[PDB]
Amino acid sequence: MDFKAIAQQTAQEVLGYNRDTSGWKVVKTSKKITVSSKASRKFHGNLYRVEGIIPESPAKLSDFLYQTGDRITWDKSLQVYNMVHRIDSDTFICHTITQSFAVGSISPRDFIDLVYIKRYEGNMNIISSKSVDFPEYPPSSNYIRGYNHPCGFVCSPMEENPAYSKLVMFVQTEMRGKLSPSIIEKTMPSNLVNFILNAKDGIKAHRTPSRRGFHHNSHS
Repeated sequence: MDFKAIAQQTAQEVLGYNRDTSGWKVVKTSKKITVSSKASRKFHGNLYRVEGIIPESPAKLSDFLYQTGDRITWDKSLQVYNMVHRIDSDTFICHTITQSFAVGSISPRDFIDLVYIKRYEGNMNIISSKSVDFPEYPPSSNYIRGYNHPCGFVCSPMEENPAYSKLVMFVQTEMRGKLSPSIIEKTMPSNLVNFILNAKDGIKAHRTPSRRGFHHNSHS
């Protein structure tokens, strides 16, 4: 193992932050979501963890953000997914073109996150993700391989398990491009809620007959 080694650890590392709730500060809350800024550690900044309960089963949650089959199709900040080098059946690497731009101070990014999908028995169905510097894909200046250090995306069965699920995501992005403190204050908090919005909308895109607005071919 190799990709698994770091990711398999990174799963419980990012999840390790789901169970490490302190030393941070909510930067962004609405009425069901909670972005809390702590520390990136793998970057001279801070990490952002968003937390929202989506009234659905963690199954449909892990059904929408799964990989390349609708994730980027019905989303708002997603563009293109390319399955670069999958290590096993639960350890992938994503070439994800993202639209994570704060209106104008940011250009679209290329996310090469090595991603490990883990199901903690009725506890969490997380996809971990590490912006991994693997040779199967080099980015460009038009698309900046976003350095999303060992982050992830955990979906936790709540007390109402199939009825309500705990969507919690962490990211300690490097923003190695030309952004300023206040841009990043916009880029991370607003993107995490938006990853939950994709969840709110993608979940009902899956659940509700809201496929009448079929945006892009889900499976091409």
